[PDB]
Amino acid sequence: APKAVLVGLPGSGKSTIGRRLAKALGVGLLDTDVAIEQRTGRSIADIFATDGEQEFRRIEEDVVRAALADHDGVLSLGGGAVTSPGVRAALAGHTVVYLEISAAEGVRRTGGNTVRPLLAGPDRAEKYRALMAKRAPLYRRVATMRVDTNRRNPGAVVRHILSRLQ
Ligand SMILES: Nc1ncnc2c1ncn2[C@@H]1O[C@H](COP(=O)(O)OP(=O)(O)O)[C@@H](O)[C@H]1O
Ligand SMILES: O=C(O)C1=C[C@@H](O)[C@@H](O)[C@H](O)C1
Ligand SMILES: [Cl-]
Ligand SMILES: [Cl-]
Ligand SMILES: [Cl-]
Ligand SMILES: [Cl-]
Repeated sequence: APKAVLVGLPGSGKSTIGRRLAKALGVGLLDTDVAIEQRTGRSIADIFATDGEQEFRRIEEDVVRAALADHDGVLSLGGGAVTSPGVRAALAGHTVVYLEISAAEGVRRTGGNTVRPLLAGPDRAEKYRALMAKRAPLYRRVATMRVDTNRRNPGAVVRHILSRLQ
């Protein structure tokens, strides 16, 4: 089982906190977005473009179940993995860290970024708020620990998690 599984919205810091947390614990980071691109040979945007979200979600659930069984380090899930009921069921029993972020800050963290299909293009603040309203209940449901990241720098987030683990 991973030492920690990180969930939350795009820009909440999964990739960032995951890397820093894994370094701290001296384990590997498995980022499921990365794992998907290495598996398929394709970019996430290109899977979404040609195959669509539903196919991305099926591939993502396969990857996630396997990593939950086989990975003993830190595991960072894609931001929308919790929208899959099978991912949510696979997460039961696991140490799941919900990185919380306000929409205003989340928007600003993701602002330069053009590699997220569900956020790209215009009207980003609206789209982000809509994602947060849909998913917040789902993150809260799978989480065993919640960490507010709005006013915390990444090293402080890591230390907060470290102190609450194990
Ligand atoms: N606690 C934080 N304080 C400041 N910036 C952060 C924090 N967490 C993440 N970031 C920044 O936000 C951006 C998105 O982080 P990322 O780790 O890729 O989020 P996710 O994987 O949840 O999409 C990155 O530039 C990262 O440096
Ligand atoms: O919010 C989402 O559904 C996504 C977030 C990213 O982590 C990637 O998994 C992908 O762009 C989908
Ligand atoms: Cl399984
Ligand atoms: Cl590991
Ligand atoms: Cl299950
Ligand atoms: Cl984007």
